Amino acid sequence: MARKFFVGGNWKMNGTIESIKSLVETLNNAELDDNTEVVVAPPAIYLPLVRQSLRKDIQVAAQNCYTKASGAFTGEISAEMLKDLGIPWVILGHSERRQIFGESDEFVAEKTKYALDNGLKVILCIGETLEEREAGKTMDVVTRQLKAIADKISESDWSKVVIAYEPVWAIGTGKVATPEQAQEVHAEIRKWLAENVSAEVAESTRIIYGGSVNGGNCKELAKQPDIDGFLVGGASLKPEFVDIINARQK
Amino acid sequence: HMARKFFVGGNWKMNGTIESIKSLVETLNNAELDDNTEVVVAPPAIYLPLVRQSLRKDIQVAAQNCYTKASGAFTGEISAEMLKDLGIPWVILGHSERRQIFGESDEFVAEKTKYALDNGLKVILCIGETLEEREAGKTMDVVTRQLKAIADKISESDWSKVVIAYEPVWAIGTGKVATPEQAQEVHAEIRKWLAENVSAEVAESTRIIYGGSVNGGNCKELAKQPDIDGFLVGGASLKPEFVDIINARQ
Repeated sequence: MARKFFVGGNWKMNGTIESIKSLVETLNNAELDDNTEVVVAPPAIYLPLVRQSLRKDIQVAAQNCYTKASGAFTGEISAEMLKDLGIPWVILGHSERRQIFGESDEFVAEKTKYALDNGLKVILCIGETLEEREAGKTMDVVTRQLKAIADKISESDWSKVVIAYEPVWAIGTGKVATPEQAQEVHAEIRKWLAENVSAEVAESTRIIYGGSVNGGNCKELAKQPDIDGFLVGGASLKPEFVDIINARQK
Repeated sequence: HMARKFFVGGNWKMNGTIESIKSLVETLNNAELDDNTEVVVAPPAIYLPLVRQSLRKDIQVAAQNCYTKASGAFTGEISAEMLKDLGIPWVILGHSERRQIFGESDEFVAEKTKYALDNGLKVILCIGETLEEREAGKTMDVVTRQLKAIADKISESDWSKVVIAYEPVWAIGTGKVATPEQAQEVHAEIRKWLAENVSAEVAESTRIIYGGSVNGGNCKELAKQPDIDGFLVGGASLKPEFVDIINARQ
């Protein structure tokens, strides 16, 4: 419904000045679908290098931020620092921070509200484990994760949010969700947004899919009506990222 | 202090913008600093390139944290190879805020420490007890257990690239600095532990620095104690008096 196709690339903990320059040069020479909104997320120490050298139509995302303006939080980055460097986006609630670093639903919610209130746009990650899906709890998990943010941010705040549904069993495993599998979750998420936030927020909020998206499976995924794009991990380090940006082309 | 070079680190924590950092750096670049003092400053990761390129080269730069692996799917983490790739020779590990807020275990800090040392970094390793552990007579048990976790993993020659920062948690940011006698008593216990558990040579040559409400008004009396080899400075490292602390022995 007029939702602009969105492809994010999460580089995670990967890259050197040399390999990043090469990845940036590949993107700077690429032929990109004019209708795709593209964001890439480098490790924090390379945000200046990428932001200074990357084509300006591709915006830069941080991979995390904290909940406060400044203070005694060794090793944390604040939203104000991102704004200071010209970084407009931040990924929050990624599965690796929820599991490895124990980030709670409320912690992600606090981060999301702080980011939005201070000038950033948010890629908000949600997703169930294999055990939660096997237990029949997929929707219970992803709606509880979303509900923590919905209770904290205004209806207007959602215009600056992209939702990333990334089932944990699909992340890095090579087990991509099937188009039907992804479609049925995004439809249920959008339905949840209609009853709990508003019908307009449901209609305009991009819900992107992440988890083993690559050049060979992205075209079929992109045809599903409630899938508005991708959050791409392993493939965002490779030239194939360009084909995923161009997944709505024939 | 047994030919141990005096060492002053500034941990900027989650503070700074390009503008405030330029001013901070200009104050240091113009300052008269004791040549007998080793000086290290730790900006947030997003400003490591800005600081590393504009700061006088007799002051070294540190990251405030790093992860345990060379690369991989660890959204929001920085590796030791990225620090080496950026020319950042130090890293602070085990800081209380990471232990308490972010839940870093003794073993996790130890894994980071060994990985960082193995890949060419030098480590400021933070240890220290809370108010409540001290109220139960556990100061020595706590700080030696935090230390033993690193000792169990690193070799004797690795200690030449380690500085120990004793920062009692009740003194961090609270304005309740350790008295010279309180701090000296713990530092002597730490050096004793090193002599009994590693080697006499490691005990004699390892800098044990003190952190916790150090400022220009209390650094000189603290620096007179025989087993205090310098300071890890928090809030005052953002201020001109950081120079006074660098010159605490002159």
